[PDB]
Amino acid sequence: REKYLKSVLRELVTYLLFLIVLCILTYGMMSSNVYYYTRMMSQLFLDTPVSKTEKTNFKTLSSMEDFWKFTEGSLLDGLYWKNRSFIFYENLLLGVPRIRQLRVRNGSCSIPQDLRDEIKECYDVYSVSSEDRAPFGPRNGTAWIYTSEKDLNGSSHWGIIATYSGAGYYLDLSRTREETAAQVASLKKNVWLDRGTRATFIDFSVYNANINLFCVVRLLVEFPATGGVIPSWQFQPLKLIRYVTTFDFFLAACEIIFCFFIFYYVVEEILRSFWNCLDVVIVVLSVVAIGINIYRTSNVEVLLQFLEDQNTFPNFEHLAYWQIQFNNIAAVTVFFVWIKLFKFINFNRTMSQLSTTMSRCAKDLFGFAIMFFIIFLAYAQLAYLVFGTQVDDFSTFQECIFTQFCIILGDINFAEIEEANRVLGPIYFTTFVFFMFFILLNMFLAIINDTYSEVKSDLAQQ
Amino acid sequence: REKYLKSVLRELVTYLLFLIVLCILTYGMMSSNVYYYTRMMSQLFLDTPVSKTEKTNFKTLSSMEDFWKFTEGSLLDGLYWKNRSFIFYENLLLGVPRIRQLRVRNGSCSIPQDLRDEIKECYDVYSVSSEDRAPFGPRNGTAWIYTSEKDLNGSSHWGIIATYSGAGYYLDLSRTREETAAQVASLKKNVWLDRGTRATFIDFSVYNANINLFCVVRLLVEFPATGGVIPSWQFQPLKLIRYVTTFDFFLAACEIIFCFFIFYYVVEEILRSFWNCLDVVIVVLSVVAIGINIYRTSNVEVLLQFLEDQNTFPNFEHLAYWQIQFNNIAAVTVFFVWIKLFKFINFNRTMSQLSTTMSRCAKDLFGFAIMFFIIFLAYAQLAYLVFGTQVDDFSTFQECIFTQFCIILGDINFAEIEEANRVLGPIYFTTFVFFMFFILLNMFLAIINDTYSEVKSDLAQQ
Amino acid sequence: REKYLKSVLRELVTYLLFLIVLCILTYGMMSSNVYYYTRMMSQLFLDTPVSKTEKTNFKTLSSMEDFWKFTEGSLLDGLYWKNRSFIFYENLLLGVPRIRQLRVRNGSCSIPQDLRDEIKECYDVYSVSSEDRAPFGPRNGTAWIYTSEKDLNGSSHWGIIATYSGAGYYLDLSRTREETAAQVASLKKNVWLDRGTRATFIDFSVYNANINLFCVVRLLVEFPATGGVIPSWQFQPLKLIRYVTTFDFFLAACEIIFCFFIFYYVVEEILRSFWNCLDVVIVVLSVVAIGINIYRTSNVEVLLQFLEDQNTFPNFEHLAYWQIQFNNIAAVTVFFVWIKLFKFINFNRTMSQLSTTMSRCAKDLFGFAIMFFIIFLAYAQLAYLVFGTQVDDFSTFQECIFTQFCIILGDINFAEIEEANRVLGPIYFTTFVFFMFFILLNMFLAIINDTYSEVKSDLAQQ
Amino acid sequence: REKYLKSVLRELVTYLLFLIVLCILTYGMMSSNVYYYTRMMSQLFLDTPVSKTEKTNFKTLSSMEDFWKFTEGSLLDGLYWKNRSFIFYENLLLGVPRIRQLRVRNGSCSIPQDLRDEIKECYDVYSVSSEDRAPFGPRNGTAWIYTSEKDLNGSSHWGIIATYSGAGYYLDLSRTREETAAQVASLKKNVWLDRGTRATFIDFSVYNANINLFCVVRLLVEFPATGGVIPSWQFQPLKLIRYVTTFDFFLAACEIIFCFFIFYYVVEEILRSFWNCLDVVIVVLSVVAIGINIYRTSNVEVLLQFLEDQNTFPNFEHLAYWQIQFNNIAAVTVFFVWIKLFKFINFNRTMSQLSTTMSRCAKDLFGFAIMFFIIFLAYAQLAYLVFGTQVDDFSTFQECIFTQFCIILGDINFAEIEEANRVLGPIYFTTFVFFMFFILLNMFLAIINDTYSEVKSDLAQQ
Repeated sequence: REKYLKSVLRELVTYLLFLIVLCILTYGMMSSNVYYYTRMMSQLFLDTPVSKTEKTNFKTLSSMEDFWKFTEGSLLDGLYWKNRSFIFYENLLLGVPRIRQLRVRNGSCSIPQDLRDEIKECYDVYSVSSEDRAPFGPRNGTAWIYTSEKDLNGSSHWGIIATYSGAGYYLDLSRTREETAAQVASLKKNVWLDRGTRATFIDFSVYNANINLFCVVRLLVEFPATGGVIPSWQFQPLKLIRYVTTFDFFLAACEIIFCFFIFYYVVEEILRSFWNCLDVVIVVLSVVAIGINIYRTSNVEVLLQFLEDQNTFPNFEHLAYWQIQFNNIAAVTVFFVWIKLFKFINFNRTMSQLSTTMSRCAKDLFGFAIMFFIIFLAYAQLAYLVFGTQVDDFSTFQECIFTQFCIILGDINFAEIEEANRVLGPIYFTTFVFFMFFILLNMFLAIINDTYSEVKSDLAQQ
Repeated sequence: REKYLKSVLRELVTYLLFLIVLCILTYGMMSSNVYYYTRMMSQLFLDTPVSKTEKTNFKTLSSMEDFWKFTEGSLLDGLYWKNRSFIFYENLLLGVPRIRQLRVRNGSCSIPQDLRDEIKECYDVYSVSSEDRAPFGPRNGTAWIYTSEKDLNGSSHWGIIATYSGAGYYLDLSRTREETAAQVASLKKNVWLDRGTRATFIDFSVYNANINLFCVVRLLVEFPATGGVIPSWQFQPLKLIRYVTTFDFFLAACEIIFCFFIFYYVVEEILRSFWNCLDVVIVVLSVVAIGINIYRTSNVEVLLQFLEDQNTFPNFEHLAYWQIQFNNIAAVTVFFVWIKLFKFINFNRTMSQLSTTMSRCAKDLFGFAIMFFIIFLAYAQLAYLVFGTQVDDFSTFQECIFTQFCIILGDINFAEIEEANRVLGPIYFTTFVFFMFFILLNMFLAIINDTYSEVKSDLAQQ
Repeated sequence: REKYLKSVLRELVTYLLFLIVLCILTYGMMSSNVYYYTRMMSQLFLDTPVSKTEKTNFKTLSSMEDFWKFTEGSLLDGLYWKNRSFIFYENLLLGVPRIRQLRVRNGSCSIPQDLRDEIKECYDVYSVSSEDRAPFGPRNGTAWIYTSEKDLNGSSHWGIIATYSGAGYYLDLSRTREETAAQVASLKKNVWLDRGTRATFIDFSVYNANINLFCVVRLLVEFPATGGVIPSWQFQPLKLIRYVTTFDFFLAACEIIFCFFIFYYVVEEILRSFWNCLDVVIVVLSVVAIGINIYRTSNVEVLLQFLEDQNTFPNFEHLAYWQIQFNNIAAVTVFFVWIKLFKFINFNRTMSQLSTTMSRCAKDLFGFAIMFFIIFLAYAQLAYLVFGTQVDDFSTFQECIFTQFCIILGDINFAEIEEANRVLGPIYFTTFVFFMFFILLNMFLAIINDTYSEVKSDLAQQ
Repeated sequence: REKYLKSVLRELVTYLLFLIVLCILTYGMMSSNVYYYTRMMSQLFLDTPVSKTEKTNFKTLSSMEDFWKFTEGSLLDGLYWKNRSFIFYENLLLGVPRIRQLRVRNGSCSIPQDLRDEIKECYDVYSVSSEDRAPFGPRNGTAWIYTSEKDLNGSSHWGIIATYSGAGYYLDLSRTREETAAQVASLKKNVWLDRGTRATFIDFSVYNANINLFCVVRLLVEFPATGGVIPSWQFQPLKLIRYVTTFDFFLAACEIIFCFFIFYYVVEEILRSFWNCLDVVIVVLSVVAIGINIYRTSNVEVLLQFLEDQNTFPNFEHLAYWQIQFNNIAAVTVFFVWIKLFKFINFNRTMSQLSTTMSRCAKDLFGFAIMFFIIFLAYAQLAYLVFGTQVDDFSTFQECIFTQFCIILGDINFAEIEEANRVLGPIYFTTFVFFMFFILLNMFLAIINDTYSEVKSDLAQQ
């Protein structure tokens, strides 16, 4: 026994140090202030009424007339504070917003032969083949002439109804309110939005001097082929200026120290079994995170490029995307670095009995999870075919899955289930609740419960 | 052993092909766009304020004055966009809406003898015997003279307080707003709604050229015998024009291939046990679906009849109804086609132990399901007699059943339970929660748990 | 065996007939229309804004100024429809509403000695000893002179802050709006509400000729000793005129047939064990219900007393109360009549195993229910002392009990728990959820589970 | 056996008396009236709209302009009822409110070297080192000159973004509305709030003569370094004048009697065992509560000091703080006094089998609670790093813990989880629900279930 404990103790001390270094690094990413940074930003643009005479938020656009009322009203009064603007007196506006639109060709769809005398034209769903590249209206520059994703230094974006290319027709919005109002009013009078539009984007970014963060804003308004409007938004905080405080220089030392542990674990793996799989997972995700972290040092040259002329649009689109992907993988590595503690938790005959239960159980939990999810996904596809054209909570097959988890827990919206289909709605709900929650979910309890008393009946004797 | 595994494997390959054909066919019915088609429609007619000076939605009518304010206001501005109208610039209005009312005779009920000097008349709940067929008001046309369900090409409808005949008094609404306003104002000035009205219906339909769907609208406003008003609505998508894209012509090949599989399974069943019951259920439901699918081709001639003169009401009532019944049965066939996968899932000693648990358990789960539902329905009938005259969530014996499932899951409205009856409300809630959720629901759990360890203790030894 | 089955079958046939007669009698009490009767009533008086320039409902009074705005505004426009009034064109107003107030004496409490130079008077909480009986203001009749509970034909009422006597100062409101406005404005100008008030009541009643029901309305507005206002309401349906239709005359035969069954069971019991306890409970509650039914036939003469002069308040207060008590007891008899079906449900070796589980288990479930409820009520008293001065959901020891059931199920209001006390709120919630829901609630399940496998291990061998 | 029972009976009889005396004491401090005292107070200041024109509550400030609109508007109309003021006609305003602010130095933070030509200054997060002590503006007394926490008789306060010193810049608000409006307007015109503000406090107190309580009010408005505003409030009832009624004089005897029990139990425990641990807990907390109660008798001289000249701010801040801490420890001692009943509950072979289950189980429940909370806290840190900058329900690591308990119970806000991160949101929610609720939580079930059948299999034989 002792010679195994003597190597395990050195691994445990090494691992507690590795855990502590990553926890210090990742607590160093944020302060409670940063939620209020984005909350105060989003309430100014989203939750201010579109006009002083109107009930609608930007969260509640329904037409091109609402979108013009927003972009002439609530947007401009959010951006331009009385040259410079600070969107609150603490937070500097970085120069110049941008508007971009994406558009579809007239006649890009098959009108049925019976209707062609009555309906002259149609415009498809947005796609790279239906996308429109011809110049239109008065043709006075980039608002009315197409430019590609590569010409515009842009990237493809995931909307609600479609993914969208980084390309389009675009305008840069001036330093001040009176200039920008004349620009947006010129687009409106020239009918810059019409039948062919399928999205618009409004982008800008802001710097907080007091806690040293950049917040990058995207507003995306989609214009479905069914008619109507769908608004959406992003407000992303970034720490582009890496180090300024003594605490940043301490994090910079931990950031170097983390690479020594990752190198040590890469060598130990160079020198089949769940802990070895989890070691590879932790190491690979850490190497990916370090690769993104290193790549971000050259992406930060976009800030150096911007600071030569603050009449340019600050293209922090890629920086925000890779900060999000870094934060995503940092959060996931922290999670797996906690799960590995279960290698060491086996202190005594209680902890080893609990951990032996989970590993001996997982064979049957996996078998029953497939068996459960066939029935759950059959219910998801039943729900999608019955309610998916009526109920927001079921509008996509993805939402059918998430809503069926909400219903099993107790977050239920039964009034809209029944109003969508008075015959199948109650039958679906009643049978889903009965077969999932009163019957099938209790199989997990049976599997776990019998495995635990099995394991305890062995460890009482081994 | 080998020959049985090989014949089962040929059935499994045949079944995976059948499954994939039906999954392709039913994914072919819809796109995420279609929810936004009905959402953008319903928000225009339902959620727009009834008048610019008022707070009420069509969802919140409460009087004949609200209904006239709606039909002179929010309705007309939803229908007529500035001859033709597109209900959004993408969706064509098919010619002509229709208004229909159903009505009850004066003196169709027994006034108590003690009150006949004070109350001169009464008007019953709507029924086929209380229904009024006499001409009234100025008698100028079909708005003031009765016509039968068969004269009107209609069908009987399920409302909230009653089912309703397709018959009645009716008017067709003209091509444009100024014509329709003069028609509706003429009905209002002649007092076309009075003591005897028990429902009105407003019907119309629309076509989306961009994704090739019709949408059929019913608004039903009921006028209960208690006084007051109850609004309700339907917005139904329809794919009447079967095939136009290469993907539709591919789906048409899958539609023929599905008939060959159903023929194969009909012959195999012609050439007592749950899989045989499920095999018959899948076959019969698929034969009914194919029958409705064929009958719908005869019904689609109603579109060809309409397109000769677009100054006429498009009677897609039956097409919408049979599309709903087709979607209803199709969704249910998909569900049972997924459940049949369990005929083949017995890959190994884990999967056979899980499937053997459910079949060996279901005997005792059915016994306890009766025993549970006696107590549950006793509580449902207690709740209906105590709260049914006070609380919306218990306003019918059907609502009581669904609300008691919501309460067991934790979707609860306890403040209105107590305000309805301060003595029995808390007693009902407390005892229901204690006896159902803390006690009786755990019997299912005990039955399953003991069955699983029984089955596992056998399959460890057999 | 056979000689036992032959008597049990005759008891079962007798019991199914008794069950059906009672179920017919209680289905005879209601139609789905009756929910809409009370809903349409309550929305007119409660949910209409207090004044056209105001945001408050009667559900949202907060001052005597709101109460005068309601009683001069929304009340009068709800009652008087343009002599007679129909509260909707279907429902007759029975003559005359009544206003009553209850009041407390000046100096009915002990002002501290340190404060008597600064505070000249105090007025206690309402009680029968603090209650005020002196005439005040101009003393022009019953509005300004006290009359007792017996003088006024009244009864004691259960409010929110206190129970109230049926006594007080009172006024009868006239047949028409212009008369009633002059009466209420005279009370307002004479300052009829002042610091001494502790409640007002506004009472009236209504008749629906179309489904033959009366509705009796109480509005109670309480005026707490803390300052402020608490509104509350009752709308109660009544079937005073019992028999008019062929279905009522059928129910009148069922009503007599039910008395024959109760006589038969009284004799059988005159000719220690749970079924015998349940048999006595059903018989006693049925005899109490028949007694209340017979007493209500004598009370119904109040309608005959009213119908001589409809310029008088219809005192249906007792009829509404005894109908509520009849509905309360009838619903409970129906519940126990369903539970007695378990005396016969033992058809087979599955049903007898399920019923033997509950009877053999209940010994230990009762022991653990006490043991659980000591901890639950300790948490209820902890919550009452910490949150009960801050959070509505804990504002009484009864609310604490009902809210803790809601939290165990999943209906949670955690934001207000934390805002009331940022230190103990999270500690209370976290420990309550952990010890009740993750730990103690699983003891009921463990007791049931082990009892079931015990009972099944015997019935496999006996 | 008998000689153990005869001494245990004397302990039980002594303990029931101790229990009853404490329960009488804690009921004696409170009534359901007190919830309506704080509710009627808070609705006047918080829920009244900020002006006659604006929609915002004090609960919904977002700028210095909202704060000035509140303090010139909704505050003053809540305080000064038409010399004296009663905040409802029952509740006297004690003299004089106070406004205090806390402030940070210009240049107290490191502006990055790249930006110093563009951004002239920054102001840090509030801390005792960044705090500003210099006199500013016109310097006309205590509003414009700093005073220490000790000079101001104050204490340090726990806000939302920070703890705050009791020090600062302050003004005492006059007896009447016209005076107080001129004071607040003078601060507004002199720009008393600016870039450097990090909190303001508005404090006052009130007396209810009718139920003999003081209520002490704090309003705290924070001004984060991100720009924007965060409002918060406290309304605390106090029984400072201890005894006046015969019921208070009865409680004064119980309050002395309680000390004889605490002395008896101090002696008995002075003359490893869990019941002795619980005895030490009950005794120490009771001695601490008695110490706080005795200290509060000396603190009540602050009322006697205030009553000499009411043109002064009543500093009931410490009295309110210690009354809250007394209520906290009183509620907790009541809770542990209920738990000690489990010493005596062992009446019979059912109760001793239930109590033997919980003590024999707790070894493994502690082991698994550590094992569960590693995974739960890993998910908490994952959620904090992903959603914490976007979602209010995750805006701190403490909020993440409480929200994850709400989600396990079925209080869910899934729409905002997905809108914050469309990739990781659904993955986090789905895996959290699956691994916590369908899997890991059910280990607690397995532990308890197997322990109960173990203990019962022993007590069937011992």
